[PDB]
Amino acid sequence: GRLVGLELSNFKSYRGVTKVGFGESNFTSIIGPNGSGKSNMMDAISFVLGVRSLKDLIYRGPQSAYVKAFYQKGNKLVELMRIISRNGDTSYKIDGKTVSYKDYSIFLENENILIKAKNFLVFQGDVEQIAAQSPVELSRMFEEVSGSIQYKKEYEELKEKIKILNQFLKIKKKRKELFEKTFDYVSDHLDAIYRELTGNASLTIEDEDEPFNAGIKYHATPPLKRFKDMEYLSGGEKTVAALALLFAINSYQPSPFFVLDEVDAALDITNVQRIAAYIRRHRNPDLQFIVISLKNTMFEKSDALVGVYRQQQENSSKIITLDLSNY
Amino acid sequence: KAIVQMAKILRKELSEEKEVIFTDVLKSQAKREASRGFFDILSLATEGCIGLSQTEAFGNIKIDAKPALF
Ligand SMILES: Nc1ncnc2c1ncn2[C@@H]1O[C@H](COP(=O)(O)OP(=O)(O)OP(O)(O)=S)[C@@H](O)[C@H]1O
Ligand SMILES: [Mg+2]
Repeated sequence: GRLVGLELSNFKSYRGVTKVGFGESNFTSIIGPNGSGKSNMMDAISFVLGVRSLKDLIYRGPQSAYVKAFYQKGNKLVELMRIISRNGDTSYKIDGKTVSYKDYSIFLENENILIKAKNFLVFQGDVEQIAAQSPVELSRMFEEVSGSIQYKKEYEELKEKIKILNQFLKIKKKRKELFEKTFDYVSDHLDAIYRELTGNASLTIEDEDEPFNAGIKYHATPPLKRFKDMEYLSGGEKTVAALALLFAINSYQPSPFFVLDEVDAALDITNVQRIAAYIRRHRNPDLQFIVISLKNTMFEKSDALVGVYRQQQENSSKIITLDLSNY
Repeated sequence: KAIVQMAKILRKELSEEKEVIFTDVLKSQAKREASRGFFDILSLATEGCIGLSQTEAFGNIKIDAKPALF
């Protein structure tokens, strides 16, 4: 599916009603000067989708704010809406009809938008962590992306008690197989992706019998060099290693779109080029990239642009769009 | 600094007319350039030197001047 557009109502810095159309762009860059409101725009996307990484949203010189997302599910265009009242009460709607967060989560969870793992949203300043996180954390994420985290509770309950053991092996077999169903795929596609962004990278399970109970050691070796511990990589190197992991992990159950804030902040002009190349080379109707960049090197190669600017009198962010597929 | 070169071409044209289309301003400079100019406007609008308005999705961007442009 595709994120066709958004509609914000007193969202953050977006006073009044704002419409954002992505058109048929499968590579859109949200550009604009510092403080104009680009990240608020991502905050709006993460908001409609659920995601908890409240009244502090709602514009401030109204009593409630809402965001709508127009998702393209096959022939039909689905409208996903979410509201916040000043008291904190949220409400979800689908095609206008109110629904529960469970029904909401599932709709999304079915289109491969796991607001649980958040593995499709890289917020400003967070890109390097995807690589630099600890093996325990990386493991936790795998457990989170595969879904193996569910059996985490029960597995713990039955784990402590010690015929009650068959109920433990039975569940262990699920947490483990579900965990591997994702890890194995990611591992197999990791090196190709890292090399394209360049090179050599790999993942390594520590507790082989119960991988979910230990770290996952991520190793990346930029080209002309030779080391492996993320400790040695530089900022730009760590960024590229991170974007590779990020893409590898998403390769299993592909989200329909990515929303990357300033992922290129620490990059070379050469590296910005490789990321842009990769994005362009892989973007398509099924994989849409929404990127927030301050670098021309990055947004030049976009299909379209969502320009954000301030209108000081009105104290609000504003939007204008441009289609670069023509120039 | 191109945000000045763009401010110039606009400061001129907006003294010979009330409205100015983005596509036109680009025109008077001859894709990496379209995006470059696009940012320049956004920057200028934020500083308060210019006014922006668009009617439809990817329609025309009307640029009007503000006292500060001068
Ligand atoms: N509830 C709110 N009401 C009105 N304005 C807000 C609100 N929350 C944030 N802002 C404004 O939005 C700005 C932050 O916008 P962002 O989306 O972070 O801009 P940005 O374009 O991402 O800037 P960078 O990250 O520096 S490139 C702040 O300067 C605030 O003045
Ligand atoms: Mg920001």
